[PDB]
Amino acid sequence: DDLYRQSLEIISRYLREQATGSGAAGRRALETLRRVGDGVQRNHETAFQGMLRKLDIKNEDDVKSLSRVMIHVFSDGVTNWGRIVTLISFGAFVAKHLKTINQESCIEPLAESITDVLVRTKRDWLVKQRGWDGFVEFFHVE
Amino acid sequence: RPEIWIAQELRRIGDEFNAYYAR
Ligand SMILES: [Cl-]
Ligand SMILES: [Zn+2]
Ligand SMILES: [Zn+2]
Ligand SMILES: [Zn+2]
Ligand SMILES: [Zn+2]
Ligand SMILES: [Zn+2]
Ligand SMILES: [Zn+2]
Ligand SMILES: [Zn+2]
Repeated sequence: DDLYRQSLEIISRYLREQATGSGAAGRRALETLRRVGDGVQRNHETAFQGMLRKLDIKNEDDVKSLSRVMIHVFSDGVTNWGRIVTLISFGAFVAKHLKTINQESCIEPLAESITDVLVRTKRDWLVKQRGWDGFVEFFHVE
Repeated sequence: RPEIWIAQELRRIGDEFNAYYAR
């Protein structure tokens, strides 16, 4: 499952970079995600903080609530890349929090949960636009 | 309610951010 694996790689890498501080298509997607994932947090820091508090994530594995949230976000039937990147960015915000409380925390369950929602529930929507190419082009700046 | 509150805010921000880049 190339799309799942590619997506998980991009999302896992971003979450890990965010939480710790520390092919080419996947690379361009990750570069875009760094830029706009960081971008969407800007101005929304208070909102993200408030969401994190309500989310009340218990540990690295406690992803069920976030998954329900993500499914609910999409439950109006609208799908776009702004929503998707906001969910990933919030995921990174949550991952950063999990590491802050326990530095031995793995971001992997969170990244897998996010990727699951995106790839399983929007599979064909992603495939029709050649996956992450839609993301790269949507957020492409000249 | 908490999950719905979180989802409402994520959707608002996502759609905002989408419109920003769609423009
Ligand atoms: Cl589902
Ligand atoms: Zn880990
Ligand atoms: Zn692990
Ligand atoms: Zn795993
Ligand atoms: Zn392209
Ligand atoms: Zn609702
Ligand atoms: Zn709703
Ligand atoms: Zn609000």
